Amino acid sequence: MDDLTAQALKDFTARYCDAWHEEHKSWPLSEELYGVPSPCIISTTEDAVYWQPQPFTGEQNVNAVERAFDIVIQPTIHTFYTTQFAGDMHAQFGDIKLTLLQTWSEDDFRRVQENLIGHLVTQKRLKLPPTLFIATLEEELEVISVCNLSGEVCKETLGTRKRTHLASNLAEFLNQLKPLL
Repeated sequence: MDDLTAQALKDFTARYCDAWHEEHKSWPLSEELYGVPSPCIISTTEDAVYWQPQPFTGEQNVNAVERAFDIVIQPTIHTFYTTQFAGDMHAQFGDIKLTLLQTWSEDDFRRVQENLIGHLVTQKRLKLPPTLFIATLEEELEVISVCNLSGEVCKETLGTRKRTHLASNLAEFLNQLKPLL
């Protein structure tokens, strides 16, 4: 019972927190998550919350997405969003700067799946290769996702057929990520 993908995520999360400790002598501090409840919240300032990863509670799968949409979602994506509760984390893959998305709480988990569903419906409408996003970029319509056909991590432009290979699988991608402060 060793999910190496969940472990790759925990390892990166651990490196992220270490970077925050080394550079700011603290846990991650997020102004963006201020106002949204979560088990991860340690303490709050006038406009931000300090947070730490926490155990994930609830069903550990995104079957709500498979229920709402005719699709068999890669196991690694089920794992990616249900391994822990955590805030978003900034990272770098090679020269690519990104924000790794996560599940903040049970309520946010419902939102996460709603967004994944809207996303798949859009791709079906345009007959585009189905993907499940895991990170955002600065380019407005550019995201990093797990290409559902093979499980590879790809960089895509929403609304287009364009995909570019980044990693063989989610675990590989996560093990290559460097924290970004």
